[PDB]
Amino acid sequence: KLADCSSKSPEECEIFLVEGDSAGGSTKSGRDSRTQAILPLRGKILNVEKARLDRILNNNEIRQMITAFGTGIGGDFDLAKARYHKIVIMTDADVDGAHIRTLLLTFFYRFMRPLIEAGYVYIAQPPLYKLTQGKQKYYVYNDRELDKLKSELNPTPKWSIARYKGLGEMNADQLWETTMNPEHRALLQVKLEDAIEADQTFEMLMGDVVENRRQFIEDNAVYANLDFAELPQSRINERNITSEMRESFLDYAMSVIVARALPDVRDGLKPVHRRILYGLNEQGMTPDKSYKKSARIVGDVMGKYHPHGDSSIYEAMVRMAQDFSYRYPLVDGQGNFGSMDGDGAAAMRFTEARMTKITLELLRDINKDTIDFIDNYDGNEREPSVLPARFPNLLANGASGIAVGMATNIPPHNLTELINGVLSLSKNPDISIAELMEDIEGPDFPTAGLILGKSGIRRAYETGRGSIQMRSRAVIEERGGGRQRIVVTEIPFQVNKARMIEKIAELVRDKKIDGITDLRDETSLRTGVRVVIDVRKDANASVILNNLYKQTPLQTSFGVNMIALVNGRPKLINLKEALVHYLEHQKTVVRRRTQYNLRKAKDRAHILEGLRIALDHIDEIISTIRESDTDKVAMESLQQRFKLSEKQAQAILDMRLRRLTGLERDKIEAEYNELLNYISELETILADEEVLLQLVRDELTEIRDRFGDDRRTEIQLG
Amino acid sequence: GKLADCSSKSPEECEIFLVEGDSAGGSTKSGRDSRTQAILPLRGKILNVEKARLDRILNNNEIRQMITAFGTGIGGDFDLAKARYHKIVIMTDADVDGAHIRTLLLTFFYRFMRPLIEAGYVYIAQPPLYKLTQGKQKYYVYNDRELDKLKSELNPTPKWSIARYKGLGEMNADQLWETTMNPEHRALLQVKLEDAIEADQTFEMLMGDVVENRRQFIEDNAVYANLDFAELPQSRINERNITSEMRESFLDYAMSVIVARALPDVRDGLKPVHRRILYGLNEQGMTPDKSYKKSARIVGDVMGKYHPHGDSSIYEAMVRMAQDFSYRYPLVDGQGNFGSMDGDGAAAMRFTEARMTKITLELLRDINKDTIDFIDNYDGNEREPSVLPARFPNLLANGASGIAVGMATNIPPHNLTELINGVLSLSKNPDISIAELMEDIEGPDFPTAGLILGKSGIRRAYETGRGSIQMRSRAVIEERGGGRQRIVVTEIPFQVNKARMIEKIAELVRDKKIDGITDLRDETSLRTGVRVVIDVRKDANASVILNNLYKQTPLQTSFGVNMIALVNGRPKLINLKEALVHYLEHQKTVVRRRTQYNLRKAKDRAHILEGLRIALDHIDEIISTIRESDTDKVAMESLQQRFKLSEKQAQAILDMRLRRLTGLERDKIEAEYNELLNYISELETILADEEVLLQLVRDELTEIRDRFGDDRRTEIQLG
DNA sequence: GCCGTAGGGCCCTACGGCT
DNA sequence: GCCGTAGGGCCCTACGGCT
Ligand SMILES: COc1ccc2ncc(C#N)c(CCN3CCC(NCc4cc5c(cn4)OCS5)CC3)c2c1
Repeated sequence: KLADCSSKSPEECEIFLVEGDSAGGSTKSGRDSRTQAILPLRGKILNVEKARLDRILNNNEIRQMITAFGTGIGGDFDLAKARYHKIVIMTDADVDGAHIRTLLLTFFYRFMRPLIEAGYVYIAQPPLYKLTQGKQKYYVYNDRELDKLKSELNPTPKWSIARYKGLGEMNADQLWETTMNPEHRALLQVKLEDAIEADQTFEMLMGDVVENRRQFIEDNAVYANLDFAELPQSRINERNITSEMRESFLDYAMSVIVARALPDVRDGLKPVHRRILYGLNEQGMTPDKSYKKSARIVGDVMGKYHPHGDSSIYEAMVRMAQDFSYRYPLVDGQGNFGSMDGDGAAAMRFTEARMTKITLELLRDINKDTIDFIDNYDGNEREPSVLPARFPNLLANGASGIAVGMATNIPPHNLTELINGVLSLSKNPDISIAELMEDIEGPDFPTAGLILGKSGIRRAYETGRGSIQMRSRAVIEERGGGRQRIVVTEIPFQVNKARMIEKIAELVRDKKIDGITDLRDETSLRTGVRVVIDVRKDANASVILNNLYKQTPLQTSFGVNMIALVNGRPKLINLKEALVHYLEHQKTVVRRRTQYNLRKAKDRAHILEGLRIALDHIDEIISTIRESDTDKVAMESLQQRFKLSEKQAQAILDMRLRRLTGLERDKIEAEYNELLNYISELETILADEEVLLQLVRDELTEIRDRFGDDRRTEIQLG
Repeated sequence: GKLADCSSKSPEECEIFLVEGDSAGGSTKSGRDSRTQAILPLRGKILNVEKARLDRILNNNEIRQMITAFGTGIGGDFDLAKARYHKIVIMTDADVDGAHIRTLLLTFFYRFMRPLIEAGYVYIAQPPLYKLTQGKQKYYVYNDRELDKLKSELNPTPKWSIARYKGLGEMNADQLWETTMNPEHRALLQVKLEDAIEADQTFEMLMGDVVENRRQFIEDNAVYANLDFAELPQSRINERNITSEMRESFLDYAMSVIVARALPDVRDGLKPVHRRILYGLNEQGMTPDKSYKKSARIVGDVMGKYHPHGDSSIYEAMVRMAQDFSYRYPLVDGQGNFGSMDGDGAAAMRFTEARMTKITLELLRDINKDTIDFIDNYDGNEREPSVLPARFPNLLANGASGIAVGMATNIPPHNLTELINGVLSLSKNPDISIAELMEDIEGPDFPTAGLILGKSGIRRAYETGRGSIQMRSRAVIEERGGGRQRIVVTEIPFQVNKARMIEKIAELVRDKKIDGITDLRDETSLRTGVRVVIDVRKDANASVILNNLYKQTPLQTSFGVNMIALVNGRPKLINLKEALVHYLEHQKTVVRRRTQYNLRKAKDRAHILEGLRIALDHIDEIISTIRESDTDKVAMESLQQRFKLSEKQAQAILDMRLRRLTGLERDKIEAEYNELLNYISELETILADEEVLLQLVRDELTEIRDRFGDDRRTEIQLG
């Protein structure tokens, strides 16, 4: 797969390790054929710190680098017989590019150690944006720097900001004239200072020990601050190996945390999800209108909101639509959206999809100045930092995904429960954990099934950590003539039916369990979930069954770990703080959704007041306009001689003729007097903290009766 | 393996489906009665076992797979008692490629599996390809023809809710178990065999290697209209002659391939895929002034609206259109790694962005003033265009090079100032001859430039539609000292892999089948043009080796012309003159109806302003007349009876804003009122005189020749 | 191992006309 | 065994908490 140059002189010869063949495209085009070589890798590479001796060598890419440098490794190294005297590390400039760097560097160190020291290893720096302002072009290398500048350029003659998710996305000359041309390039030399301090740093971030890694996050983080970026960064183009690993790994881990794996506490959506649901609402794809194809929403959410490859956007939009994964689906689906047998939905190309009615409630009131918008990834479009979520989607559905130094897992809850539960907290602020558990009995799943005890549920709700045991629903039925058989008709959340059956059949071939004649899956669309275990003559099933809960996954544990995002930060929280934050949302939403309904009833009546005057001094107005000539001077004639403002003169001249009927004069005073009542219901909702929190209560009772459904998981007490 | 079997292991009750791929082979696992119904996904088209050498099929992956699941053996060792299903259902997606797939399956079945068909084992399920809905009524339908019939057989006062079904993935497992797999409702067809020699006659004919025989076939059972062609009675039994399934399925497919996939219309020189991309670029305001948009965004847009087939071919075609070494005049704009001469494709949709070239606007010029014809799309939710206003001879400009069924096209790109000069010559003299046109149109003009040998090949091409041209890489010979020399290649023959080309060269040298050479270096780079180097062994002869290479490699390669296109709906082989007249004809009409449109809307705007003239001059009496009108219906039937104003007049009067009762805005009217009565004039003239119009068309093709007119690249060595 | 967002990229196959 | 539209699809990797 390697692409080499013409030369065979190690001194001047070099090599750019790139992400892929896609990015390594622009690379082979803008290079100098005589002296620069390219090596296409594949995505993230094996973090050699964690994996073993035999498996580190069987890695195909690690061998293509070994061969290419032609040195061997460990103690059979030989820096004498090296093909290139410059190993450049050119990874895409976005965050994931840096996590690559760190792996490559990791590898370089533990095997090709003497190479970093002799200064042969290097780091390339390709841009990640290109702001334009006339003849002015700027090159910013990460989201943080773009914040700064996007606010330093007072002038504002309009910008056209680019952005370069890959290397494949640059013209093959932008990538010579910013990254490869040995007369402009800011190539950074990898130098080794303090070998004892490297070995701690590697162990910290590439080492198995998860804790020290997390510590290291809360130690070095920086959340909402623009005051960062400071400063000098010495005008020399070398970099300390530690000074960089330390940085680039964190620039990564922070990103994976604030906007990737974990949910906001209000809406409860990781960013990919929140974007999809918005991108649906935008393009109009609502529940009343036809299904729209899936590569039309996935290609449209990519190019408008969310800069990452499809097999992430789609496989995510999918779950949101499944009834076995989302307790309350947010996406209605047409097509093969996959099964509980581990098989996955049919490709983007086939399936169609829209909103569910319940996802309109997340977006209710979103265009009405409630939540805040941040510019998308390229300054062309306007997107949401969070949605008005008029239900606690965080709990209601609950998410779970792996980050760095921390992971999360939150079970889904019944909504009538969650709402009866929040209504009680707005009544009583001082509420106790145990009291809330009268309304909110605990996890309600999609899959149904059973939970064995509040001993592990109570633990979770109180702290945020607790093991919950899950047992499937199973009947011991008989079929006459002497024999019994088992029937499972509900299963544990997140369990591969067909993978389980295998681990059951496995223990039978291997005689690790006795009394089973045959195994069978009889599940099908009309008989719901149904797995049948044929059991031997009489030998008591109750013991094999109570053996099946033990050995296999007919019984497993939800390891809870409630870690959401509160005010931009990864805070581990409990049942109560989840509701206090989510209700603070509703309180704030419904608040601004009144300051908005207010300033509009205000200017509309500001309008109407000029409308009523032009009616009863009518023929005075007409000969006032007709005498006038231009539109610049027709504003003047009515602002002076009738005492009317500007937004009251324009909306008078802009008015049509059909309004001059004798019926609309008496329809205005009655629409105007529908306003003075409507404004009276606003100003005494702002000066009254209580009538508004009352109103929130009113809307959420509505949300509960319209959508709120029955329990699925039965809790077996004791 | 790869096979999801069923519970019961008793053949005579157990059936296995064969679906196209895992995607729709899971809309099935989720529909099935896992007790008796077994699924085996394939993986798209499986090989055509007639066009195949025996030892190959015994090494194909999805054939060894079916043999196992049946469990019967093949040919001479085929045993029928050993079968594990007594119903092998062919169940492939509803579309036209599931048609093709179906013929390749039966063809295999018939070749080695004959005994299996012959005892009523092989069946054929019928999955819907549509689902129109008029309130209560849910009708299904299984091809595009059957749908046109039904869209003219309904009193459309319900308004349709048509839904398509690209595959089985697009189907919820219930509405597929129902319609297609339920022993209660389902309508499987049993595969019977009649005259064995009349079967064997359709297999070596349809799925054979006799290209002529198969085209003839097409030309005979054609149908293109198709008006309202035959029905009845489809014998109310669920049987089906094999020798008939080959004929309609294969034909009904080669039909779709030919008229709407792999062959270019003549009026705009575009396959349907292309037309679809460029239209969709036009729909999103993705013109050359606004920014580049991510590839996924367009391709995902074009696919859900216009072209229901894979991204992989929508993209790769969108790429060919944007790269300067294939499209002589690129119609798309490249921002990214959009490939190289070396045979290396672009970067997945998520990387690259794009928009229209300026030249593409000419194609899509006037597409909105009613000039070309607007059809429905594949799901009847929206409008798409049948063909573009193509304001330049795109077919010949850029050409095309696609493979249909039974036939194949190949047209080379031409220089554009040549083409319009050639078209202008035709407009002045309907009878102008081939030779006379070849004084403007010297020959093919490539993006790789280079040379051609003679016109005796060019000339056969243009006068019939067939002919063979020879293509010469632009070589040159130079010295590097002292005494020794070397050969430099600045341009290469349109459409060869400059890397495999070099590779080939190297091969003849590593195995000693050509003498003279010593070193071979590729030295092309972005900044310094194309350039490939050969080192001469001193004293040896350079002209001899350069000639030797032309023969023994793709240094000298040949483009055989085959000018086949879609004329008036059908595959016609055409010459240079025909290609121009039809295109000119198109250009004549496109203009004629633009003019018509402008005029209708010029009179519609004129009757408006006319009632706005009774309105302003008579401004006063209307005040008194509206201040008395109460309702809205009474304020209309007033100014109709008192000022002879139509309904669109008393209307566009109640529609009026008071800000126009100002002083200067009584002249804005008359000033452009007269300008309009005079503008109406300019158009009726164009419409009444055939030549006045035709002259206008001339000056518009001229306008365009000066803007996008550019030098020739390919040179024409005389011989 | 396995979950869920994210990096990354390769093979079969049909079809016609040509060395 | 290649030109270009079309059918179809599977695999390596990181990251953290738990059997
Ligand atoms: C599917 O099974 C295999 C087997 C081997 C492979 N080897 C190399 C590669 C690659 N690259 C793929 C990728 C194939 N897939 C990757 C995902 C692509 N995604 C489709 C898609 C659709 C749209 C889109 C982007 N991608 O934007 C708007 S609509 C389709 C090709 C393979 C896939």
